[PDB]
Amino acid sequence: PSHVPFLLIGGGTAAFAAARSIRARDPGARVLIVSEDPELPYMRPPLSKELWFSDDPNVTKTLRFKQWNGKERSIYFQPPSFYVSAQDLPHIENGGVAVLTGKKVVQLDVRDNMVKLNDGSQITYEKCLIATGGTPRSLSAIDRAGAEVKSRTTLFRKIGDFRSLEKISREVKSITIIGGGFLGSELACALGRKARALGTEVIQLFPEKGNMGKILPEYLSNWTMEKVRREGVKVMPNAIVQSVGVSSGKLLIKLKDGRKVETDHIVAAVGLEPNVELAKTGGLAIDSDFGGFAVNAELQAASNIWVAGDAACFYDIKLGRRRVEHHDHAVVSGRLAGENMTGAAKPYWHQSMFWSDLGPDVGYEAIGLVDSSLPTVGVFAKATAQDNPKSATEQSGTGIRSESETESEASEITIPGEDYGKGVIFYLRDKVVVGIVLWNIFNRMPIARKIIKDGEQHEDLNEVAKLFNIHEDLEVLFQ
Ligand SMILES: Cc1cc2nc3c(=O)[nH]c(=O)nc-3n(C[C@H](O)[C@H](O)[C@H](O)COP(=O)(O)OP(=O)(O)OC[C@H]3O[C@@H](n4cnc5c(N)ncnc54)[C@H](O)[C@@H]3O)c2cc1C
Repeated sequence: PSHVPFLLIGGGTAAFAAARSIRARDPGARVLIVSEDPELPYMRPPLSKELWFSDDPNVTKTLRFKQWNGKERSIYFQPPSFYVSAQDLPHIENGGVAVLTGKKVVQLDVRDNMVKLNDGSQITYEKCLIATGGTPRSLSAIDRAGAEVKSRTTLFRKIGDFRSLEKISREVKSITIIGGGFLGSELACALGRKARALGTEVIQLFPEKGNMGKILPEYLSNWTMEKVRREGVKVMPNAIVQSVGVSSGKLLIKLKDGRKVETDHIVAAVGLEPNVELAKTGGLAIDSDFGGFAVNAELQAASNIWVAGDAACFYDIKLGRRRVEHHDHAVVSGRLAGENMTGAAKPYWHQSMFWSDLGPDVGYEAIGLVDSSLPTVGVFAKATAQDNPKSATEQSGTGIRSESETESEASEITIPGEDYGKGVIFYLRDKVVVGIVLWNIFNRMPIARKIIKDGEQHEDLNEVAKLFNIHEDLEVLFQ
């Protein structure tokens, strides 16, 4: 196509949400998604979670996973039949959504409302969304290593990485994960379970004192490290990689403190950089504090260019300028971007949530500014039988926790197995709650949103914690 009315760059979560938002507000709209990957839009969270807890050899082909409750779901947002071909898109009655797979936008000419693809073709647009997501960080130690080291290092991001790494876990004796964050720890538990059944080894190493140690308070970071160790994973905290080489066919990791780790394959999960390469020819601002395209309240980066998802550095209604790596944010900001591309002129006021499941038994949710260097008030309780991701998925029918929590924010609230197993952690700044972590507490994110939006100087967080830990039959009106 040489001209399209709506052009979405990137075919991930934010792009799909915007495409559907445009079609709802502008029925008959013609929307083209350009996607460098071969697959139609799909969600990422199952790649590190339910797709590993199957023992079904066919999921690498069907990309249908069993949710924790046993209900199957496609990783794809919509089947192919939902889309029209790019060739038909200009002509077909009542418009549609087409995806040009296997094509990368390599240049964006803001001034001329035009993109250029890797195959040399050019497309002009009336409205454009940048939904390019991010690019995984590597380690300099792996960068300096040889081609073989790099060929045996997985930056875990996409379906292709699930497929290749799942095969490796069936075939090798030792896999090492570098990175202690949520994704690394999800993979550690996933691989850990596979290795326990096979008799093989999984190592996880990171520089913090314990898993998710930059986010969780020390008590709960250490508990998480022991949970991962009970899955059979050798967890090595306080580990700084100095070099990686090959010796006798195996990868040899040398840590700064002198320890060595011999392993067969490496998975690095040490974060990402927003993909801002299309800023290179001008017209688009970038953020240096956090990364990403700087956008205004309506998610605009230029007169007819919007940005959504991981690539956007947006103005958080509570926290100011920030970027997130949240499925929830990609969905909500993508939808809003699509609305503003059809003239809604609405600000992005959503408080994005995050969640991580380490398995059916352990999950976390996070909202706002969740930094372990802030003072935290943790209020903990014994877990009941329903305080785990599997029960939450059984109650709601989805494992996509932003869907079971919903995007909404509570408006009014009415109040009519050997130690701690859940709790709420309040992150304080200026005597105010600026972030919350929920540990095995589900269906209360709307309440966490309300507490953070109120921003009052709370005494008796002992009492507020009861809204998360204790009260069951709360009657709440959501918005
Ligand atoms: C393994 C994994 C597990 C996750 N688990 C969770 C979880 O449990 N909870 C949670 O809240 N979040 C989770 N996340 C984060 C969440 O998936 C992301 O926030 C979400 O994918 C962001 O969507 P996006 O559309 O902004 O970016 P993406 O979904 O990455 O989409 C970007 C797409 O655009 C393509 N692209 C980039 N540049 C170009 C270009 N120039 N031309 C064409 N195409 C281009 C990319 O190849 C990619 O397909 C997880 C992420 C990963 C990788």
